[PDB]
Amino acid sequence: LVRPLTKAMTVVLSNGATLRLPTVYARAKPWFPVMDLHSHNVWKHKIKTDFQLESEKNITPDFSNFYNKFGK
Amino acid sequence: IEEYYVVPPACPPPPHNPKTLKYVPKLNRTQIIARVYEAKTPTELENSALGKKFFSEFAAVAKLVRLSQLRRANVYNSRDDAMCVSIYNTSVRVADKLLHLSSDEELCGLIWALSQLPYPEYENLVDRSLQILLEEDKPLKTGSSLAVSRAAAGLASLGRWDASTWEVLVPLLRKNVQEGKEVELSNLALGLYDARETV
Amino acid sequence: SSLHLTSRYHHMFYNVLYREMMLKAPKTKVEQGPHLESITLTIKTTDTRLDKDIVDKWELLLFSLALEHITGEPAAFLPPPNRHVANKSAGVTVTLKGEKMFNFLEKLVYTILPNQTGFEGVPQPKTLVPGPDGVVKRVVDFGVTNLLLYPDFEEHFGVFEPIRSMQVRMMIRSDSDESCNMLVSGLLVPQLE
Amino acid sequence: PLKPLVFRPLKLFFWATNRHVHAKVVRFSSPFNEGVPVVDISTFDAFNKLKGSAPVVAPRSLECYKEVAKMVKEETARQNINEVTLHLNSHASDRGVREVVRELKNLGLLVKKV
RNA sequence: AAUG
RNA sequence: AAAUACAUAGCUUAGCGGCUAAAGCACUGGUUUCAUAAGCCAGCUAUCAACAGUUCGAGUCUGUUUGUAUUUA
RNA sequence: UAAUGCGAUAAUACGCAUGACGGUUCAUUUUUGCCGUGUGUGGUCACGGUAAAACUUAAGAAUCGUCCA
RNA sequence: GUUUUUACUAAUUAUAAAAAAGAAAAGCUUAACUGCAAUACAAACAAUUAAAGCAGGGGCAUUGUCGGCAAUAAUGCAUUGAAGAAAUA
Ligand SMILES: [Mg+2]
Ligand SMILES: [Mg+2]
Ligand SMILES: [Mg+2]
Ligand SMILES: [Mg+2]
Repeated sequence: LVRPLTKAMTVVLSNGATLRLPTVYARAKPWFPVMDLHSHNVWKHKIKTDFQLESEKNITPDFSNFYNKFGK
Repeated sequence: IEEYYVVPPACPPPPHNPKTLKYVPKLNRTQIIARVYEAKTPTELENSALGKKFFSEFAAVAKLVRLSQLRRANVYNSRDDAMCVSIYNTSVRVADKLLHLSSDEELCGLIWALSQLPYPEYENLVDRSLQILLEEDKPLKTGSSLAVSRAAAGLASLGRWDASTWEVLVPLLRKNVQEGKEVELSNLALGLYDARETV
Repeated sequence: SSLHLTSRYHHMFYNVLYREMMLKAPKTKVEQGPHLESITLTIKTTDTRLDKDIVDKWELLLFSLALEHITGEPAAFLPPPNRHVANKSAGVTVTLKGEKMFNFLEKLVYTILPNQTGFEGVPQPKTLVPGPDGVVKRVVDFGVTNLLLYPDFEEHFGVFEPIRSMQVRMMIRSDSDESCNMLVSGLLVPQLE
Repeated sequence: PLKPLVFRPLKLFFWATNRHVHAKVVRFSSPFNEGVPVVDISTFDAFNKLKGSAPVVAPRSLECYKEVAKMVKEETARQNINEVTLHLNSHASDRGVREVVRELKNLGLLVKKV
């Protein structure tokens, strides 16, 4: 029936930015998540420039990736 | 066990189906202004221009100007006083949002109307109007002496007594008196300013 | 006072995001726009190690405690399935609104969801039956299968070991499903489509 | 289980709106004739009074609710009214109304529900 | 410990 | 048309409110035998005439539609 | 009943704002049918009722939509 | 039985009861009393039904309500027998 006290903790992102987030306990050392929004591939904007569009349109086949293991 | 719902599709009116067979003529800005001024009671003034299409910046100024004339010329009961309060509160708020679209004459009338009305002044309506007209070029190019006379009288009543603005108005007011245009307002403003200089 | 008493998302929604949605989707009235009403967190017996539809409340205390840590507000037992059964429940639940709702969403999106293996996007919204008030509401449902990603269950690892998964529902009020997606995108939650 | 109606000469009525709370005291001679209002005090009057001296936030505030009760007490005392019966309705359960009623009882006016 |  | 009982794996036969199940034959696989029977070991049949109700929950309790006896006209 | 009403932080200081068009929900008893009682060779009879059931044209009110012809 | 609170307004064999009312939740309680009762509903009679009010001792409120249960069914004369108490002889 009694809510717990909420404290603040510092979380460091992959880009070096810091955020204060609620936490039941107190941690002196900043917490480093393994993956964040910026590092994860799903959270990526789909706005592309003309240069990127031109690169996608003009592509030539390259099979070197498959034949590398035989050469080595 | 949880049912789901399908929103019925919207009903777009078919084309070439008149909305009404009655005769409702189109109204321009000039006609709306004439309608607003030709009002005799607060109720008629309130209903003279309603809706976002007609209740524009020019309509809000006209309502305040006409309200001042009716307040001075007539005595009202409780119900009419409530109507007057509603008119003032709505008109000022509209002006505070479309002020940048007002013309020189509308701003001059707005200052005069606000000075006469006894209700509390809105946030900074007078100051904002002064800032737009502070370029000193609009008053000089104000062909209609009515706008200049209203502005001069309004500031005198409000007791602004701006040194720069008044210095410009003095020669204009004297010229208007010589030309016999807006003598009553020009004389009133000059007399008030002269009294301030004496005091 | 060295305490977390503000809300970052609350400021973002009203002072940043709201105007952008208005420009994208003009509406006659100001209040006519996407709004997030509440978020409900539920833990049922099927999401726990216990294998039984109906269990005693003393066996669900641990899960109720877990929700309190995650949300910061006490949770409540689900109502009994019938009057005959009184001392047995079927799960725990908690509902949040306002600043507490926004804080939970921020932490979930920024830290927990990106570290979940099989996440691509939240499902599409579902429209519910209008209530007596006649308001149409859409619900977006998804689940979190790894509750041991929060940094709060590390103080007593043995105590919180049985915590496995949780379900989340969000209620949105908007004029159309497209508006719901626009709000979800503004909240930085990818949608699976 | 509705109770029978009981006629009373003096009754207290409340009208709670979006913006204000109104209190009236009405005297009756019979149920078939209109009453005569002897007191008519609303938070609108209290707001105009206090605002001049002590700033208040809005008419629907604790300061105005106590002020309305005080003004009602004075009018009843001047007219030699010490006991009234409260008319119960939906508006009677409003928080603003309940605060006014509590203040009246402490001031000395005897308010009866039945 | 019935039968082929 | 009245009146008293009963519809349970492939067949006899437990059960008549706490989950939807007991026992014997039959059937399947193995063992014994030169081979077949008997004897031994392990398995299998969502195991409950049909429909509508009561109840937290009915093969189990209440009605209807079918089939079978028994007594009466 | 503008000291009104409604609101998506819903609290009320702030937001919409009393007109105008459109769509919905609510007078010669509108006058015909029908029903009831009385009387009756089963209707060339009398009176009343329908705020119990079918049936007309309005005018207004309450929401709702709307840059407004 | 009675007080307080409110994101509630159901159910019965059957039923358009009920918003200053109910249901649920929280607290205290035994009026599911002693001795009487104007006036009416109904009714062959017997019995059956509703009830203002007066005195005593109480419960919850703080001057209102309580003589069992939303209402409409859950019953049996006299005789004989038995128990508690009191008055005679
Ligand atoms: Mg043989
Ligand atoms: Mg009798
Ligand atoms: Mg008493
Ligand atoms: Mg009683």
